[PDB]
Amino acid sequence: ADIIARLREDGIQKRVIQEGRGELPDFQDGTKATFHYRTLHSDDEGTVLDDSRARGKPMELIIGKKFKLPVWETIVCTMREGEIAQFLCDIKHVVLYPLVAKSLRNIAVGKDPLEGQRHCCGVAQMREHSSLGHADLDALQQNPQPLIFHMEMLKVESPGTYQQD
Repeated sequence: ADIIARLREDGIQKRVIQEGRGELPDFQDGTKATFHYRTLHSDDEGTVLDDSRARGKPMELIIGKKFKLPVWETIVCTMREGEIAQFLCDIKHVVLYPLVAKSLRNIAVGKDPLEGQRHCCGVAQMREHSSLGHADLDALQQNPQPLIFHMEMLKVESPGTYQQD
């Protein structure tokens, strides 16, 4: 119906930079929204904690079925194929963002932890010790802050057309 009018009364406040192209799809339980993300601090420091379009490697959010963090889904429900929007969300919604950051990296290897314990998708020939224990997103665990999420929409598919190979 009107998604810009429900976001302003949700606690959050949205802003689009470039209005994209085409028709706005369903955004319901089982939609594959593929986009970039750049999380930086709003007015406490101005520091960038995470940056995906900086290297050119896009993320993937499942609407309300696989994915744990629901504020990424309410951010992208207003956004269409090719639309770019940057905006703050209140700490009541991004409280479990530093907990799901330890699974949108790790569980995203290939469906569940023990289920796909294997690099067979696109990770081959890299000798590096990773070692989990952040200070950029663990700054919220000592002092939680409402962050700027710069999302960049590229493609989004509905339950029926989307499939993994």
